[PDB]
Amino acid sequence: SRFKVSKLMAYILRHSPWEFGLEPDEEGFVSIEELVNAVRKVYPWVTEEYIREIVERDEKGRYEIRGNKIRARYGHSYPVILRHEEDKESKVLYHGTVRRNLKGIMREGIKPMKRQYVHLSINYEDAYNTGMRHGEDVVVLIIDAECLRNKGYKILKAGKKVRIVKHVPVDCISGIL
Ligand SMILES: [Cl-]
Ligand SMILES: [Cl-]
Repeated sequence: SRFKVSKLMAYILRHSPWEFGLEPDEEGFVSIEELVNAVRKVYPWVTEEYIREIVERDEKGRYEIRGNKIRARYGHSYPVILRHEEDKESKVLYHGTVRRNLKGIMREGIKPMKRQYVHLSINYEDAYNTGMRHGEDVVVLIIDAECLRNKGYKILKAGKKVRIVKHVPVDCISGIL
């Protein structure tokens, strides 16, 4: 199914490409042809056309293809530089987290998890679902995006609904829930 195959591509492209004989470039890209061969190690009926279709109809925009290269657009557990086009338009963004993080955040702003990017959402609902990954007691931080831009931070369009930024100073957090 597209769900199973996409789950496997997400794992390969974000977390364990070398286990499959793939070597991503600095931007997280691998050969889509080698990705097909890798995926076929698990799902032998997968075609390059199928993976291109998964990318095209992925509801979150998780993936990006350029010529023969394919990457996950965000969520990597290894070093990548992501030169996504800038979100210049959003005025308020959202960050899902858990209540016990508030103390730390109120001290030092939102810092990345070594990832070098903080994940924000354009929608409260998706920020909430994202925060639910780290526990049940979820709070959603309202983020002033103009405040971020004024301080010099560039907000990038990582996915259809995901936005990434280097850091969120306390000053730019305007509300909770
Ligand atoms: Cl393997
Ligand atoms: Cl990321």
